[PDB]
Amino acid sequence: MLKLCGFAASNYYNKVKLALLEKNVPFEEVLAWIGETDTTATPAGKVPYMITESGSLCESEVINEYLEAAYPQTPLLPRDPMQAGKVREIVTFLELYLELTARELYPEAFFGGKVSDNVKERQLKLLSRYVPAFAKLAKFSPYVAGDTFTLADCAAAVHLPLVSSCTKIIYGKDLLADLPVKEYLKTLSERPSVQKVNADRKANTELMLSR
Amino acid sequence: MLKLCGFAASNYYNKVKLALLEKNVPFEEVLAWIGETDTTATPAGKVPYMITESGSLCESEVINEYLEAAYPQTPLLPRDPMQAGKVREIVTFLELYLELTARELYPEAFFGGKVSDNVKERQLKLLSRYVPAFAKLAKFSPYVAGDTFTLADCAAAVHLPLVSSCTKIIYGKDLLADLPVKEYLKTLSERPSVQKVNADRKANTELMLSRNK
Repeated sequence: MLKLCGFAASNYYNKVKLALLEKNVPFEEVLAWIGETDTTATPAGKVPYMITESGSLCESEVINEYLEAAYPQTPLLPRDPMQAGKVREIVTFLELYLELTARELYPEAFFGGKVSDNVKERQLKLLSRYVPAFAKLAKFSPYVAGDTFTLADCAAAVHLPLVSSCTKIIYGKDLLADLPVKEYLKTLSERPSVQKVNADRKANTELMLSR
Repeated sequence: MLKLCGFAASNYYNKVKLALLEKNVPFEEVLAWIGETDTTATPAGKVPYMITESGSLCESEVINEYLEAAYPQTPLLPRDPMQAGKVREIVTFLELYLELTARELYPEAFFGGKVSDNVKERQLKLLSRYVPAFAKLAKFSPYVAGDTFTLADCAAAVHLPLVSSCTKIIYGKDLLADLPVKEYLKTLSERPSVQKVNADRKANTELMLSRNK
């Protein structure tokens, strides 16, 4: 049985969890806090990581690509190369330009730290460019990349709420406000995978901050 | 035939170019400078981007995945999912943790700007953790992910030299010094693809820097 390692307070962990659940791949969840990870499976100590009989993988999108390839029964990518491209493009744009941009701010927004005004100013200029660019790509019809649920949704379902929260705190504005995110999440809310992931997330987040 | 858009001074452009060359896929290069891109194709103005009859794609790894699916004749990924995964893991680690980390220094290293001491310190602490982590994934036997040329080499071939140059300029030491990068580039040096890419890279860098923009 494949082991998904990390913690449900992690959005990238939840991205993989969503894929696993949607595809009906059996898996075991392993609680591995930062600093308590398997450095042979995850050499830079990042979560999530996956351990199987055949090996380990330590980057969430790499994992999800592996799942697509290893478990073809319920595909989460379109068959057509271009269409699959458009899904991947939405994921990448999302993670590289929205999530990672916002992530520079998380120490302050979420973990009681401080980030400089210079950093804040930098990230805002990026987000101001990147959000409208992402809106150009996203479909929300009703799913992020179109009329079906894909790997892009696995990513959007977990990243969008965090980018929103983060920006509201730092900038006093939800920089995703002009996107149909509330309606998107409502669409997702109905899904059992999403319900489990969100319930687990809240539980782990409480646990993590109790510590 | 597909258009590869951007400019050859770009490492991410060249990553795609190498894949195209290696796979014998025909393409046309379209010059598109930063600030002058086709934003219907590339909404955040990033290069490289690809335009085909069927549509457009604007991220390099997204493009290279597309080429593998659309042009399967000369594969740059193994068939085994786990093996294909190790290759992707190398690309991802390298880009997210080595390239993007060093990229924060490029303004000063390459473009005559200044980055703050705080930024230099930050990035150095990151690279000092991430380089040895990368070294654990990398095989260099003789290729980056193993004994065959893969998509990971298209990435490593372009990103590793830039990370070394950057760090030497900024820190007065090659932070990749403990990896066999010299030997790796020599391995790659013989490849016609790499030779064309490097030639064009240099020509375009000079042109780029000549511009009043």
